[PDB]
Amino acid sequence: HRGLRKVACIGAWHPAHVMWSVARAGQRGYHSRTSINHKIYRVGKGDDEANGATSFDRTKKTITPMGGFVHYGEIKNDFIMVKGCIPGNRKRIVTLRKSLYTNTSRKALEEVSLKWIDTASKFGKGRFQTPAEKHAFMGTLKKDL
Amino acid sequence: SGNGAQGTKFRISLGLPVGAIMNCADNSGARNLYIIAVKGSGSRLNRLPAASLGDMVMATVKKGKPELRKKVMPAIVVRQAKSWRRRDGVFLYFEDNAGVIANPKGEMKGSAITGPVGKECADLWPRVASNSGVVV
Amino acid sequence: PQNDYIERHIKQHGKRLDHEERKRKREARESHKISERAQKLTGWKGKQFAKKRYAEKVSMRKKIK
Amino acid sequence: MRIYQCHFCSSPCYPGHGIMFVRNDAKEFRFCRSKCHKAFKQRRNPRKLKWTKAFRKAAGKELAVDSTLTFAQRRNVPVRYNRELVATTLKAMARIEEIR
Amino acid sequence: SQSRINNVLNKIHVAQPQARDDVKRTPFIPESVKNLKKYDPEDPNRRKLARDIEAENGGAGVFNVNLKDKYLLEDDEWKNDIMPEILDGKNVYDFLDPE
Amino acid sequence: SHRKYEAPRHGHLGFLPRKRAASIRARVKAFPKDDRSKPVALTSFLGYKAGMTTIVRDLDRPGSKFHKREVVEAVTVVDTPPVVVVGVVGYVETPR
Amino acid sequence: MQLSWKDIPTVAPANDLLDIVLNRTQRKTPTVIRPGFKITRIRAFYMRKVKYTGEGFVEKFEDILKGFPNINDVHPFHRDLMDTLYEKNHYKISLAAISRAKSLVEQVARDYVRLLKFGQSLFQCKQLKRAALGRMATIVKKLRDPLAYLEQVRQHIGRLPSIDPNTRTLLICGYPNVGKSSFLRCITKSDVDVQPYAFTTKSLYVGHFDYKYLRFQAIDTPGILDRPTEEMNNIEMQSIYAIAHLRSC
Amino acid sequence: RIWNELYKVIDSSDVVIHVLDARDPLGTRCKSVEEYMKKETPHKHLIYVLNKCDLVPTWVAAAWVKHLSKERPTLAFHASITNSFGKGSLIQLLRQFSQLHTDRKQISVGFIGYPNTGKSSIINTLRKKKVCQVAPIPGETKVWQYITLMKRIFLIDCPGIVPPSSKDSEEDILFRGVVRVEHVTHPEQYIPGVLKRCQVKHLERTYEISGWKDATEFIEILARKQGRLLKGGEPDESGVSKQILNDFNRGKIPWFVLPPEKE
Amino acid sequence: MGRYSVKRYKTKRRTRDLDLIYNDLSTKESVQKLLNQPLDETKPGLGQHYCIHCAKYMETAIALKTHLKGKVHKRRVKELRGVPYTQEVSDAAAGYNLNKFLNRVQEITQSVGPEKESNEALLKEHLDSTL
Amino acid sequence: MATRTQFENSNEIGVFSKLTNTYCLVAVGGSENFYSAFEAELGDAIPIVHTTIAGTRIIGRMTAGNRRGLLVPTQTTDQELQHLRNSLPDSVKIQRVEERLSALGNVICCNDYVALVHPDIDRETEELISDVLGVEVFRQTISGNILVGSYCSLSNQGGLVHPQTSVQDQEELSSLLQVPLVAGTVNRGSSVVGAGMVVNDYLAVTGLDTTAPELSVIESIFRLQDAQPESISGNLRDTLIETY
RNA sequence: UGGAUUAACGAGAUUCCCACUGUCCCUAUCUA
Ligand SMILES: Nc1nc2c(ncn2[C@@H]2O[C@H](COP(=O)(O)OP(=O)(O)OP(=O)(O)O)[C@@H](O)[C@H]2O)c(=O)[nH]1
Ligand SMILES: Nc1nc2c(ncn2[C@@H]2O[C@H](COP(=O)(O)OP(=O)(O)OP(=O)(O)O)[C@@H](O)[C@H]2O)c(=O)[nH]1
Ligand SMILES: [Mg+2]
Ligand SMILES: [Mg+2]
Ligand SMILES: [Zn+2]
Ligand SMILES: [Zn+2]
Repeated sequence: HRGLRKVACIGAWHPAHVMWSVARAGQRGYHSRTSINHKIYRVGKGDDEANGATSFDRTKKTITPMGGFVHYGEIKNDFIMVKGCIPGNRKRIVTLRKSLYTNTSRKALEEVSLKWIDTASKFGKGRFQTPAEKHAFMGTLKKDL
Repeated sequence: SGNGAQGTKFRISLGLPVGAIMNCADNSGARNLYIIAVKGSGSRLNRLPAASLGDMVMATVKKGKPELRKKVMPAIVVRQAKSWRRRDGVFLYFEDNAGVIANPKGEMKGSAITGPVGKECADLWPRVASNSGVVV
Repeated sequence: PQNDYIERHIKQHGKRLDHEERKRKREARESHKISERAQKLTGWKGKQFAKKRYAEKVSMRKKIK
Repeated sequence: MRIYQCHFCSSPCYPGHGIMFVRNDAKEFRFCRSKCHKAFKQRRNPRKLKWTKAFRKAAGKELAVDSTLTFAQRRNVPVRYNRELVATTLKAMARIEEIR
Repeated sequence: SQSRINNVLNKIHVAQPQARDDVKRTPFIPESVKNLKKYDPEDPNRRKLARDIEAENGGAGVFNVNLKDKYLLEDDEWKNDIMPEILDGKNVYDFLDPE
Repeated sequence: SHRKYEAPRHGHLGFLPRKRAASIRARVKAFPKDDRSKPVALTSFLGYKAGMTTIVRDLDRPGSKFHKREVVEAVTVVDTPPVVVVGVVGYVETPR
Repeated sequence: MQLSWKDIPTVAPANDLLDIVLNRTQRKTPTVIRPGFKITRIRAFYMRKVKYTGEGFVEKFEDILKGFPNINDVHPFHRDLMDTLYEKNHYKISLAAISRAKSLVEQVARDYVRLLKFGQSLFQCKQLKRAALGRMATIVKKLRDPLAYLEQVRQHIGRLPSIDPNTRTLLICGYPNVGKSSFLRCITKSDVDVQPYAFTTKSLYVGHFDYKYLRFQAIDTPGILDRPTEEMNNIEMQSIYAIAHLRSC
Repeated sequence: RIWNELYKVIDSSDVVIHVLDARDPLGTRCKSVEEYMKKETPHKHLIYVLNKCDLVPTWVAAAWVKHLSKERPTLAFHASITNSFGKGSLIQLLRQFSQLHTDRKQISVGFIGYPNTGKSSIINTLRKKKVCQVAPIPGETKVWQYITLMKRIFLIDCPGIVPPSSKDSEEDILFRGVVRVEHVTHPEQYIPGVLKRCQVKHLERTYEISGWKDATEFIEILARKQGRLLKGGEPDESGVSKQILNDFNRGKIPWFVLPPEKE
Repeated sequence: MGRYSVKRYKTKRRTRDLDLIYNDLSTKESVQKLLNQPLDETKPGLGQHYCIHCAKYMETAIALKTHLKGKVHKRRVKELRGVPYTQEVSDAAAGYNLNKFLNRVQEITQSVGPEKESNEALLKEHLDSTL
Repeated sequence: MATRTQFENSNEIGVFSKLTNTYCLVAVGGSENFYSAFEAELGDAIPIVHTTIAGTRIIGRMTAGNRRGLLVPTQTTDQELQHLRNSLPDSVKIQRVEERLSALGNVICCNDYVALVHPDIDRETEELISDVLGVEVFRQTISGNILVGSYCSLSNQGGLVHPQTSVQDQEELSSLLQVPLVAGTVNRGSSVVGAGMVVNDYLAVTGLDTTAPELSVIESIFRLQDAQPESISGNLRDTLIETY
């Protein structure tokens, strides 16, 4: 009766009030968070060709995935590669502050040495990292002859 | 956890809640199993305890050797049939859920396990890595 | 350890180098710690303490008589 | 770091893409994506689906038995990491791609 | 007991069979172990014994061991190099082979 | 009457009120404190969040299960062109 | 159990047992009831008090019963050992006293609760509560001597060693001051007295030693004087029962 | 809840009738209640009625009484609403017992025993109408009740009791009908028990059954003959086991056990 | 995604991956072994009367007698016709281990397939002789 | 030279180590205590290799090899294949296998002259083992127990089988092997014998709680300590029949 | 001791097994 996606007993007899901790409905999202201790994997130069290449991949490719990021253009300037997620959606301005103390966790002292940077398409289930690869795999098409 | 599980076990998906009926994998004679509690579970209001691959549960033979019933024995899952994520990224999964019977320290009841066995489970328990023939 | 092992130990090695000046001072200070526990120790630990000390003083008066 | 060919799509599947199913016969079927995973599940024929290399390479489309296509055997004798050998390999691999 | 003697006859009676052919079989002892002098826990002139390395570097859960640095190539200089492992596609190792 | 079965509270009360932020540029509220003998150095930097991709890195994490093994995991890409200085501002400490 | 029982909790003396169990029923039960509540609620309050106190005593006792090594019908060597040690008679009769007391307090609770379900006022039920609890209290206050005995038997038998009756043994015996313990200390890793006086030990001391990769236990005994088997000691009858039951060199 | 009504009828009864069943008196006595009765109220004398006698031939119908009458009345009597042999030994014994208390103005007497032994049936045969329900279901009557007959001998019955011992049985607990066979999830794991209890002749004569061994083969035989097959083709083992145990209880399979014989 | 495909081809409702089937059909001893199959009691027909091309236990002699003469079993008979799509098909259709592909298809086209077809013939004759 | 030790805190040395007369493979878990105990007596004579098979620590029961060469399972990656390759010298013909069953260490117990094999090994492998390992193969089963790898240790001196090996089957196996056999038992009564110890022509490493009786019997059959050549197995008959 | 123990049918009352499932673990998404 009268709703199921709610809370049944929002209060005891006494008090005759709803307490500030009963968790009612209202605006979700658009808050202002602060995650800490995100590791910086790669500081990508902006003039450089072959960013998305490592000491293993050694195939010349830039970090923009095929057809650019989604709802965002392509990468051209200097960038930061952070392990994990980060609050806020794409296109949004983020601030990066530095650590407020001296972290004593070996995850703060270790050296990262990447092996391969996925650059497939994010717009649909892509499978080739470069358009050169796509072409080599599919072979010629009706149009190019 | 459980005793005899060598090393720490990371988290993989939880495919077998309590009430599941998996298979018996070894040649101990048990034909299938029933899960009645999973050892090392958490504690959360309403959360059904659930078992993963490599976990040690408390099973009962629902049908099997006529001379094995009415008791509850420690079992160890070796297949899962719920896509868990290997670390070198690939979500793999198996064909059915199956486990083997072991005495609480971790030692096999039977003698040889038939069918592929999870690499994670075999790594965790060193007495499956000895009585198994097909490690995934 | 088979039998009276701590006693064999005490006779062979001894006690802490200061187990005597700690016991002595503990004793001399118990006289102070009795009144502290009587002016603190609210709420039924104070009742148990008072009844116990009454028992003790009664027994000592019995004994000296 | 061992790029695999989808068992159905024959595409490449890079580390972190697709699903793998392990049969009780211990054969690991890798899949490029869910399209091919679900078609496998429904038991269709990758040699009768028109869009897949199994059908093409042996249905009259792009050639198969080629002198370029004999350098990609799975090596099971791993010798020695010679640096000049790696150098010649790196040249020859791009040479092969262009010729084929 | 007269049911345990026969039971332990298994481990008692162990066969020295007849070699069942003309071929020979010998223990292969390497020359490399002969000159090898046994190890001492006390004497200061004991081997370096990489436990000493991980202890003095060091830490039983912190020593980042060099899993390279002991393997046998032509020149050591490129023992601390990298295998490419991939190219524009088609993982390198599958094309790698002599000639 | 008391509660029969116990369960932790639903939600976190440190993050309240759950209301829209005051701006899109969320503000920094605390800065790495100081040291007047280090060389001058910025403590913050603002950029733009652009997508998220995947990575495989070899792990040198001694005493871990994935020591000397590869590991795949996600990364975010933030798009940070050079930032350019246009002003300075000085703050004095008052008993307020 | 067997082989150096050290798993027996602790026998708090009767005043301490009273304290422990009564304070516990005071702390781990609600203690505010008002004359105004429903007579059902009052009856329930005091019922719970009585039943809980009963359970607490009963577990305190059931622990001792299930703990002690049960002198008779264990193994003749140990049976006669705790005979010569802790007086078989007193042992059995004390533990029996404890079992009787356990039954008594179960009965006290199970009568007074059947009563309380007929109380008609806070005062009637409060009087029943005090009555049942006071009866349990005297029942336990009787147990002064058994518990004072059991504390020392526990702190003794815990220390008491563990010689398997059947593994390869080696008994060492003779007169005081001869060299029993000299031989033991000189043959196997132990700590047994060597000082130049008669009864340099007073109980059975053990020491293992290996031979043909196998385990052999050696047992030094205090010894025997002349003592024409009429007058002896708990010192001597230990060696007696040892040389009797244990079958080795 | 049950032992309450039990002592209610023990106390409101002027005498007690401890109904046994003919097929297993030594297992459905398990007294530990007569010890209490004799000592707390000695003036009630614990008549015995060995009900369902016909399932025990006249031979054992004599053997099982001959060595128990040396304790109590022990009138073995199979009950039936038209042909109840054994009633003409007790309908007048209890009545003379009623006359004995001629300064009571009445008498009230009560039935005790295991469930599914026949107490409601005995009321109904001594009254001649179903004033209480008869039911093969073990726990049919769940509350005591007074019943008027002869306007002097009031009758009462109580639900069945089981002296709570954690010993000596689970299988014979299931073999006495005290728990319904729809409340056990393992019904085929006791068919070996029935096949070790009862012998093979009447097993063969009942259904009849295929020539067989091996209670598991016995159950598959039962089911393939009865058409109790599920979705291909493994048949309804739970269902056939439940039927075999309903047979066992209701007495559609002969069974008994033998005491020291005729001396 | 809707209900038919999922509540039919679920991981609890699998068939037996006809590469295994074709393997089991190639070799005569496997044919005879899976054809005799000492009596078990769970499988619906109880062992006998079982189609080796499909993987199903027909209940009775008459049931299999009709099953063989149908469009389902004929569909699978034609499904099992050529090279059964090993993983090497999918890995050589991308220019990899093409030599292993060629050796395998050569064996099937020259050495194994003849015996396979001969054995399905003999098995048909045996099914008749029994039926 | 019967040098008991312990992987991190496990007695199953055979599932975390692989030992032979020319090299050793040890897992890379945790710390250099296990490997240091190995290098204590193995020293610098034979190459040791910190390694990993298919990204696990259980290597002794996934690989299988003798001094002629090594044989690694399918799911080993090419990177660690290359690591092993560089680590060992040229003689050890490392080679992958394509197989139905990965745990080769449990289905082939082998030494430098002959290798018993689980019954359902394939023919390609049945001849591939001859190709590289340099032996002759016989499909067998150690007293019913399939998986001959973890239920019969072996060296060039003698073999140790799990205690339930019947006498006649033991005679058949000893005829197959032309070398002695003893129905052994390790680690306070662990039937799995090959998976609780690793042994070769100059050494055997077994668990810690492997008691002195069992240590002594295997020492007598493997002729490690100087010198116990298989007659001391009959010398110590004054103990092994009393202990049972 | 001259009035007594049952197929079929059932929106009759209760208990159970198989199939099956978002009832639940533990929720998620779409349409009007
Ligand atoms: N010089 C010498 N003295 C010995 C020898 N054996 C025994 N003794 C003497 O015996 C003494 C040993 O005393 P214990 O071993 O304690 O004899 P005990 O007093 O009967 O020992 P307990 O029965 O355990 O109380 C030594 O101090 C020696 O004086 C021996 O071989 N050489
Ligand atoms: N063959 C035979 N069956 C009887 C006899 N007496 C009773 N029965 C049957 O057994 C069942 C026993 O149920 P009840 O009549 O209620 O007797 P009960 O043992 O007291 O059972 P409850 O009253 O439910 O506790 C009855 O339904 C009858 O169907 C008898 O004397 N012979
Ligand atoms: Mg002395
Ligand atoms: Mg009844
Ligand atoms: Zn497609
Ligand atoms: Zn068919």
